[PDB]
Amino acid sequence: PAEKRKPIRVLSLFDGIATGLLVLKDLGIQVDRYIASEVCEDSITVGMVRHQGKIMYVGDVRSVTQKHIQEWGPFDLVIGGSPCNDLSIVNPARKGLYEGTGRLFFEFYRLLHDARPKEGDDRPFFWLFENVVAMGVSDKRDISRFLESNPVMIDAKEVSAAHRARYFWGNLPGMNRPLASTVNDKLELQECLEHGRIAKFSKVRQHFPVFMNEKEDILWCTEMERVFGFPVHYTDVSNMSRLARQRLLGRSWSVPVIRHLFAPLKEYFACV
Amino acid sequence: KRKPIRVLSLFDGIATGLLVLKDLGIQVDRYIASEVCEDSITVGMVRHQGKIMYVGDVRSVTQKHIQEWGPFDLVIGGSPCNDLSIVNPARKGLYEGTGRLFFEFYRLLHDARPKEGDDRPFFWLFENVVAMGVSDKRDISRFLESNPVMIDAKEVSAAHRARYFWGNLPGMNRPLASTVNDKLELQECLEHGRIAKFSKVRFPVFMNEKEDILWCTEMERVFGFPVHYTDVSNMSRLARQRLLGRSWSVPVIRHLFAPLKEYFACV
Amino acid sequence: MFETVPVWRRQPVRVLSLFEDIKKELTSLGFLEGQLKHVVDVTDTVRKDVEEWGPFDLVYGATPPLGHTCDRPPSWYLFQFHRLLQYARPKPGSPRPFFWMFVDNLVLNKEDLDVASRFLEMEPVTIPDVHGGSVRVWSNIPAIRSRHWALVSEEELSLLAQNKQSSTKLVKNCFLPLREYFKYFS
Amino acid sequence: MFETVPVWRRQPVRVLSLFEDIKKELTSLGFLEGQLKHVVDVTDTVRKDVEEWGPFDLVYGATPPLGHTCDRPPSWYLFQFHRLLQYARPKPGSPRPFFWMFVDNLVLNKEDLDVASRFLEMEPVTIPDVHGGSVRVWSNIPAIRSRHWALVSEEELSLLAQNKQSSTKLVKNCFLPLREYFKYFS
Ligand SMILES: Nc1ncnc2c1ncn2[C@@H]1O[C@H](CSCC[C@H](N)C(=O)O)[C@@H](O)[C@H]1O
Ligand SMILES: Nc1ncnc2c1ncn2[C@@H]1O[C@H](CSCC[C@H](N)C(=O)O)[C@@H](O)[C@H]1O
Repeated sequence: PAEKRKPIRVLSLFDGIATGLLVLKDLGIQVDRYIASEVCEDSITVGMVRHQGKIMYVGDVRSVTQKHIQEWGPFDLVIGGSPCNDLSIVNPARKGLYEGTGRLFFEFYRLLHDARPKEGDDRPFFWLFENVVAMGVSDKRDISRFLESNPVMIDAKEVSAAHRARYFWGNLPGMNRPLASTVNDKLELQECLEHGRIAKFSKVRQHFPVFMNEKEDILWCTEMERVFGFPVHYTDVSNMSRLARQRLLGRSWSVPVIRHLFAPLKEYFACV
Repeated sequence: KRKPIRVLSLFDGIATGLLVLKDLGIQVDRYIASEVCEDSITVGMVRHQGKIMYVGDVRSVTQKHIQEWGPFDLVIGGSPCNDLSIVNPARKGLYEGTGRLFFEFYRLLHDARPKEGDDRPFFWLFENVVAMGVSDKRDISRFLESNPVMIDAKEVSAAHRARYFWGNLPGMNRPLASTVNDKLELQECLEHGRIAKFSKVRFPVFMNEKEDILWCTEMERVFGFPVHYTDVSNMSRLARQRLLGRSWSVPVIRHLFAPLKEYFACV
Repeated sequence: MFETVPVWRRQPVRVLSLFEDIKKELTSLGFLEGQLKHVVDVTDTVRKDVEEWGPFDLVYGATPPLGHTCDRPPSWYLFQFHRLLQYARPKPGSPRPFFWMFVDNLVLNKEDLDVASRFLEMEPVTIPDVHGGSVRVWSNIPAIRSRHWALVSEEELSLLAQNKQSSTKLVKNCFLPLREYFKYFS
Repeated sequence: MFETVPVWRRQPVRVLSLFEDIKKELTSLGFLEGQLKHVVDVTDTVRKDVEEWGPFDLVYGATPPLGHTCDRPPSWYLFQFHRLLQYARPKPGSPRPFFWMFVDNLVLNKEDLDVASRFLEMEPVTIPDVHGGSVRVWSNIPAIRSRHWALVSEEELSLLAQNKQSSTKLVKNCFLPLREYFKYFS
């Protein structure tokens, strides 16, 4: 007899550039399976190449069914970050939580429900869902009422050279505990630029963010990867445009924060 | 005890010269490069963190500059090939257009090579497209006072780059050799999840049910450069492509420089 | 597939109606004689609420009548419905028969329809009403799909609704198969 | 600065002329009496050739006269001139006086001129010829720059050549300063 710690089986919805898996591997947690629902070919490719296939790419969220869930084996971790667009107080055209991409949220909800252990099964089950802090009070509420919980605002400002305040709903252990800097964690925007360039601000959020050898310029992509905490040249795949690439990193997860968030998983699953 | 190498790179491009110089573990006292393209210029700057003293347009460099730029041990260069390429019909030959640029290399070579009497070791190298007019190949040979040494990177890399090489570097003729690490197969250059059609590049890759064009990441890898070596400006793909496009095959260049370890400071 | 129940062991049915009550039309079938709990705005209704409201055998909810009687994007009803519907389910060891039904009064786009269907796990079953001078349904109540009329067109149906903006009996007989599971009164 | 040499120590001058010879005009000054080697096409002329052709004290070369007498892009003369010019240079321990001169018969563009000057390390010295009814030079022959006429314009000079396509005495006097370094005859 012996109840050994086993590898983690995860389900990432709106996976993006697989920050989830990236960080999971970072913490040294063995991953049995990483099933991602992504529809953007660009991000899909990134994940495909950076994690050498390991990611089983399902398709559009709303093409995943309860039948698929239990068939896709039981899941230990469910993470996701539905598109912020129609929830952003800044985007006037926003169609709120019920229309546009706003709806996509319930897709996460629906699937969360189809995966969480049914009453009786005490199996360990963790889940996490992110979204922009700057959203309508009603939406924040409804989301809270759907996921049956309140979020946890947390800004990557405290652990990275950028200002990313995002809401976090979930049952991961110690989500409220204060964050911590690491010996390795570029917090100064200067500590992100490449050689020969000087930073104006201490943290990005106020136009072109850096000056260079007598010229005023925009942030480079290597640097932006470095600003969210991605390895350098991490998004150097495909022949996508600077604009594309940007859009990638642009709307991703601050690696430092998911490390912070995931960190306490190390004690519940097999380790590499 | 031998000393550090002092180099003068003309039409430096993306610092392939210095890259390989470092690869062979050769101490570099100074690396002065003449480059006009901003994209390439930045690449060198970032990649070698400033070490490269960037002069400007080659023909803005003068005899006064040369001996003032300290004496040089190595002079390397590869003047634009466009106006020499038999393929380009609009080509204006060796005497017009960019063709002319060659003489600039000649002029400077002359201004740097040790004067009769000085026995100091001096090495120089100059490259260019094999596919050029017989008269130009001649003239060039007659100006640099020597004959080229054709050598194709096909023998040491997943690509077909037949180029002429004029120079005094030791053992430029000896056959090349593959290394434990030297992607010769176009497939061994592609990124995970993509399949290669040919064995060597001259819609190259086969990707998950899709016919598509080589990736800059794999292309660097095709050319013998380190992955991500050209991921620097917010430089477009075409630009980034263009950079590599016109460079030297690192393997082919490690080869030629290799013997140079035996004369300077072994970093 | 719900295993039928003998007559001497069928108790009164507990119904939870959302967005509209059937307290009347459900009595008309002899299902009532309260056993039915009605709720309008579920906004703040939490899980414990739906539980302390006593167990339920039938969960009903339907979109507002064509006219915009209330302000709240269509989907809302569906999503919210699915929410409480889940809070209302039984335990794993299925005690007795449990049924639910969501009805749409031609108010959901063809977009909102794919959501609704994909969310309730089944295509709806449209039942019309003709007269010459004068609704979609989702549910697991037996033989509700063999009563589908693959006749009425969408184009026409769209015309029906568009004309109602510029100016019961249906489902009442869907509850009959429930007579075979719960107590009939008088 | 070439140090002037006393008369009884001035042997006949050895002249290397390229693209055109001055065997005649150079004699008219009493520099000749051969000591001058002429070559037209230097395409295949190697270094050894320029050496075994006996030492030279004067290297002369000039563009072909206005008309395209020969086919070969202008620059060619300059580049090729610079080539042999170097093969003819003396040794480090400068034995005697060494002079060279490259003349352009208004055939080099303003681009080809930047090259020419930048290649021969000095601006040219334009010397005209007026008559009413009817050349640029590079060289190190003393006081050749104090004889410059910063008058004649470029636009005019351009018109001079453009009109010659649709249809000696100059430099002859530049050799005089050489009389102070080499033997004079009759
Ligand atoms: N219907 C749909 N199904 C699955 N993914 C979708 C979708 N519509 C949009 N998306 C995906 O929504 C993602 C939102 S961005 C979320 C990024 C993520 N947290 C990260 O760290 O990378 C995008 O990557 C987009 O491709
Ligand atoms: N007038 C000029 N002065 C300096 N560089 C010039 C020039 N005209 C063209 N070039 C430069 O010529 C380079 C020739 S490509 C040579 C490639 C280089 N040896 C490598 O290994 O990458 C180009 O990058 C171009 O910018």
